Amino acid sequence: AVVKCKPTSPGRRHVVKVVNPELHKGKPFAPLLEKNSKSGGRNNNGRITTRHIGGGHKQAYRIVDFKRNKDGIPAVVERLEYDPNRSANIALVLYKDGERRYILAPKGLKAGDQIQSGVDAAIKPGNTLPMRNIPVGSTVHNVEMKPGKGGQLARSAGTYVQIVARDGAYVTLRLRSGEMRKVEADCRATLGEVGNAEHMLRVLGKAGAARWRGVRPTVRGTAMNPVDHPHGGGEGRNFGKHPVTPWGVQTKGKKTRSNKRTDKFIVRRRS
Amino acid sequence: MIREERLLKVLRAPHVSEKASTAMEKSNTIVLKVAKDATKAEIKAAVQKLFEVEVEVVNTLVVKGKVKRHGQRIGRRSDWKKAYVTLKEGQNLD
Amino acid sequence: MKRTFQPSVLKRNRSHGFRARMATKNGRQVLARRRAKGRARLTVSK
RNA sequence: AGGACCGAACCGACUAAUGUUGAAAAAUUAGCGGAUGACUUGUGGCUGGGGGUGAAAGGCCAAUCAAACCGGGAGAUAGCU
RNA sequence: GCUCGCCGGAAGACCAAGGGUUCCUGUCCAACGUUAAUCGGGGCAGGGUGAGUCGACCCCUAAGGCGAGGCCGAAAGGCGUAGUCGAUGGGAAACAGGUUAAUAUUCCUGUACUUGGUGUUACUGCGAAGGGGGGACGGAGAAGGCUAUGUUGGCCGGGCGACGGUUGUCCCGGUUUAAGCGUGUAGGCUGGUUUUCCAGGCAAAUCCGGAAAAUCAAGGCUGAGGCGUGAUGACGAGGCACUACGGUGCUGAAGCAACAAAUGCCCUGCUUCCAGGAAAAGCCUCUAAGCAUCAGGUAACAUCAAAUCGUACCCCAAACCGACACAGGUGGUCAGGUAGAGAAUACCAAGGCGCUUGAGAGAACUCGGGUGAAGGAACUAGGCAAAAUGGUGCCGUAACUUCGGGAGAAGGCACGCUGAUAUGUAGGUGAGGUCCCUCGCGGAUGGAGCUGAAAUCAGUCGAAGAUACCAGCUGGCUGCAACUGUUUAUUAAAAACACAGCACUGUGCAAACACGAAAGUGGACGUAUACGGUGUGACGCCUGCCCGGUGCCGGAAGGUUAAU
Repeated sequence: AVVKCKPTSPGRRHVVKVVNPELHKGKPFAPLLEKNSKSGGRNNNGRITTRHIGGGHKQAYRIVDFKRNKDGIPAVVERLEYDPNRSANIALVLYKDGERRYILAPKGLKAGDQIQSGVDAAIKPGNTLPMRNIPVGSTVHNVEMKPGKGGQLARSAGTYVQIVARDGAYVTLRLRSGEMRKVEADCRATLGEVGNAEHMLRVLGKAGAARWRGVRPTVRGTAMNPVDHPHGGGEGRNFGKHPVTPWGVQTKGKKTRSNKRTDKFIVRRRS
Repeated sequence: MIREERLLKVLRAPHVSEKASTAMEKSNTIVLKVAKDATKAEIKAAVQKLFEVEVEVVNTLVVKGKVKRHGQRIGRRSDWKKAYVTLKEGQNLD
Repeated sequence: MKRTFQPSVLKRNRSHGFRARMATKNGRQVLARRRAKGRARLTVSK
């Protein structure tokens, strides 16, 4: 549910919150928490390899089950939870044998629902089956790229893919980017879209909101000096050159994909 | 059991001072100068064997040497250990 | 005003100490140079 | 509830005066801005010079920065004084 | 020694960091102290740092470092697994009084507590490099119960006043007591107990997790404080005496109650929010190999052990960082009285200082201030700087607006003291006395005593009652930037940078990109509602024409074209 804050101060004047009354108002599950230390956008050499990262509220990693290998054992949803590590919310599910796990939350998932994985699971939102038994045309999420590796595609707040065709050992999926990609028919996938669809409708309102998520400010290239960026320099506002990255490669239109190993699976590029 | 010859090397000299005399006459505690690397057990054993007195407890502290000046040359005195040996009630020592 | 030298024995030893110099090749070369020169105090360590 | 209001510690330095061989190689007095936050601070660590870091001034990197400091090539070269 | 002044949320007291004998005593003034010097943080000599409980060492990990093997790299070397370090965080235990010239939670007296060995007795499934619990965690806000602490009354000891009055509703001082043990309270959390079964916790498990069934609403965990004990003790205002006038010795009364109240404690709680809030060990429990009446485990008692290093002194400074006995800089802890909303501000207590040249004189001129006739910005680049406004309650408040603001808009009234309402009110706190109870740190009634605003009426003094310090000047038009922030440490705080929002573009995961000759690492244990780059900068109305030039994207039939 989106709510618009009243303008009682600047920085709150334009805020629009996305409240979800179903989320657990407590502490997360202890046997599944683990450390997630920040990096500042710095690699093992200590150099900044990607700018505008640093600071932000401390976060702990929730071990989300992406592989989804507990086959044949039904599980009931204990509760929905907020996850700071990703845009989508997560759900704490309890399997019949007494093992609790974290899964991504689908669109229609509420407390008390029953989910199941495996080749013989029913076709309903939240169940996970290999996509050769899943009907063509259906929208699925948390889909694997190699059999048994775990979901890598369609994992954000409100994304999905459509299985548009199947030809022998491979199927063709229409990815969220508008690109058609082939993938093996033995990869698992979960039925239905993923839940927090209104996450894109929120507006942060103030600079501090972006600071809380570990996003440092972004300095425009034209505001710098010539030693710092190609765009720098000028007595006034001058930008007489074609837009390029800080390291000299063009940005406005130039393609940069150079992976010939996986070109054979891209049926048609995005639009 | 600490060796006898080691006991014979732990104790260096009696410490003579107003505070030392006050302690000796009031709290039955003698102030001895001991080796810098001596432990409380070694000091207690050495006093009990060589002086034939009953020791209650030993308290030690390390004394830092002063930085003196011989004429124009700056020098430093050696660090030494100081032990407060508390003899048992009724005991007497020279 | 806060001056450039804010002392700390822990930082001092961890930055210019004997073990810090002997950990790497270049520090040992510094030590070798100072030994050749005949320095009384080799490192910052007391 | 709030990068909300008035206002101390704390952080900063807008205006004027003094001081400019100063009490001080940038501070003092009277005012001033923030003062639950993009705040401030203690301890320890990481990023090294054509390199780092920068809410971006070519700013800062030990009173030194349009390329630090120390040693070496090195008594560089100097149609100049 | 007697007066005077200054700080008193510090200019007082205790630490960490840093310094390393600067601490205390005797002695000296050549050199150091911006002057003299008998004095000193100066010279010389002697003395002074006492720990099972404070801190370090030790057991455990974060960021990060090193890194057996290993991968990569002309060599040097880079990254990294098992490991092993690294506090600034987790882990066992001590308080009160007295004493030194200098140490004291360390010495002495009185009263405790903790962890390990051994040794006798009683009891019996013990055992991890493994599993689970716990340690274990965010920001803000609101009460309620307390305490440190303070005020007043009572009690005890002393006093009857250098000058009018002072046997009383008077004055001064004291009225203090801890750790531990027992009780488990205000209050917080959770339904307990037994039996059966199970694809989970890499194997097992009686433990954790999940299903049923039966039984009982009352069991368990956490918890400040109070009370009893510790304590017939210590301390205690003062007296009695010596003295090197420094201090030492002996004795010792009252030692209660009410009220106010923290930023400290219950509280690692409760409510609520999104930005969703370390790890591991100690500790409790479970079993696998193994150990089979052995080893081991837990309960009592006795005995032994708790080593080593630091402990003086400065620590918002004359001892640290600034070349100085330097108007500078430095983190944590304690927080008294009156007025005040207050840790602001003024004056004081405990405590500590008067800032290491003074003495005169009272010229110009310089610095920091006070006042000013008549005029009120005529000064000046500019009301720069001074001057002025300043608190609380109440009446009242415009354009414009994104309906929140503007707004404390502007402008104005009341304010001291005394009496009556009420010899102290409304409110707060709450004793005796009565009743009930599953009986205790219990509950209803009950109002003694204590504390205590605010308002109305009448009266009274001054020119002036927010009387001092403290403490918005206000309004109108307009350019720029939405705003709070950030910036040229040391001449520029702004219209510059950043910002949420908008748009374009790249990127399908062994992603683009970046640091790396490479391995790899960040991005990210993220997946197009994501991440990076570029331009623009909230919001309202919009973003129109041009692909000729230079880029970029798509196409490959033709011309031209390298190595081979």
